[PDB]
Amino acid sequence: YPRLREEMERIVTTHIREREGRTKEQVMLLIDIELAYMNTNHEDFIG
Amino acid sequence: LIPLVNRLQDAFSAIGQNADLDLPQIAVVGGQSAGASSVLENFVGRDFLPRGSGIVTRRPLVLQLVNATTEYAEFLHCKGKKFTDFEEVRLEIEAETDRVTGTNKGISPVPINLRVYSPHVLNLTLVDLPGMTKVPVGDQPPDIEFQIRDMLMQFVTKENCLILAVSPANSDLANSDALKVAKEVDPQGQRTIGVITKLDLMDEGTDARDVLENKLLPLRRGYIGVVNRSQKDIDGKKDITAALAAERKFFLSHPSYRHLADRMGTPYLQKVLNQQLTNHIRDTLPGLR
Ligand SMILES: Nc1nc2c(ncn2[C@@H]2O[C@H](COP(=O)(O)OP(=O)(O)O)[C@@H](O)[C@H]2O)c(=O)[nH]1
Ligand SMILES: [Mg+2]
Repeated sequence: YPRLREEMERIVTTHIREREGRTKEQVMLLIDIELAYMNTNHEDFIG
Repeated sequence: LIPLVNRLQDAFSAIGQNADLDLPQIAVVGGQSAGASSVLENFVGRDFLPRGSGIVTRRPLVLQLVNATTEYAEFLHCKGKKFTDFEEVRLEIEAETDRVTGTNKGISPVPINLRVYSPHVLNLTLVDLPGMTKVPVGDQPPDIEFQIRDMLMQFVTKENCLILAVSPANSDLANSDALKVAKEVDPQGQRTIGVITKLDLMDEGTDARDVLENKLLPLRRGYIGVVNRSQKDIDGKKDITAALAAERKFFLSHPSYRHLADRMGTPYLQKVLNQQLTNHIRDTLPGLR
C-alpha cells in the first residue's frame, strides 16, 4: 500500500532522528563527567 | 503568499552561513517537441530557454537556482559577468551550444552550467535534457539513440531525483518515450509525475479525458494537463501573464475538462512540486532544529 509504507517509514525514521539528539547529549555529558575529577582510588598503581 | 519551505530559505539566507535545506534534483524527460523546455520555462517563470520546433536542446542544461535579494544570472564560463537581461542569456546558450556541437544538428554530452539568483527560488536544481529520437538526421551518427538514452540514464537513475514525464496530447499515450523511461527506472511510480502538454491541438472529436483521470494507464501520482504558447505567440512575443490567462480560459471552457479545471494548469503543477519537496525535509527538520 504505497501510501501506508511511505507514512510508516517516515514516522519511524523521524522518531529515530529525534532520539539521536538525546543519545548524543549523554555521551558529551559522560565525557565531561570524566574530566570533572581524577579518581586514583582503584585499579591504579597508587591504589 | 510565500509557502513555508520558501520562508525557510529566506530565513537561512538571513542567517547567511552554516545552514541549508537538502532538496532533491528535478529532471524533465520527454520526446522531441513534447514541450519539456516550455515546462521548465513556465516553472521557473522567466523566458530564458531556447525554444521552438526542431532540434533545439542539444546539450544538458543544469540550471541551478539560488535565493538572493536581486534577480540576475551567471555562467561558469564567461566568469564574473552578471546578466540582468535574459535575452542575452538565451543568445549565450545558443552560442555555447554551437561552439561545441556545431551547427549541423550535433549532440554532445558535456553539460552547460547556469546559475540564477532570485528572491524565492529555494535552492532547487533543474536539469533539461535533449529529447529523444529514433532516426538520425543531419550530421548525427547512426547510434545517436543510444547516446541520448545514455545521457538520460546519468540523471534519472539516481535517487533523490524527481522526474517529470512530458508527453504531447495529440499523440496516443502508448507511444510516449517519457513513460517508457520513467517506468523502467521508477517502476513503482514513487517519483514520476506526468505532464500532458498540447491539449489544445487534439484532433476535432477527440480529447484526453481518459488520460487526465488516471484510468487508461494508471500512474500513482496522476497526470497534469498544461497549455503553453504556440509557435506564433512565442515569435509574436506574448507575455507569460497572457499565456496563463489563456490556459485558464481553455480549461474552464472545454466541456470535457470543466470538472477537472481545479487540478489542471501550471500553478497546480507548482503546488504539487512544492508539496513534493516539502515532504523530503520532514525527517530532516529535527536535525536542523
Ligand atoms: N499550441 C501549443 N503548442 C505547444 C504547447 N506546448 C509546446 N508547444 C510547442 O512545442 C514547440 C517545441 O516545444 P519545445 O519546448 O521545443 O519542446 P522541446 O523540444 O522538448 O524543447 C514550441 O515551439 C511550442 O510552440 C501547447 O501547449 N500548445
Ligand atoms: Mg528541448
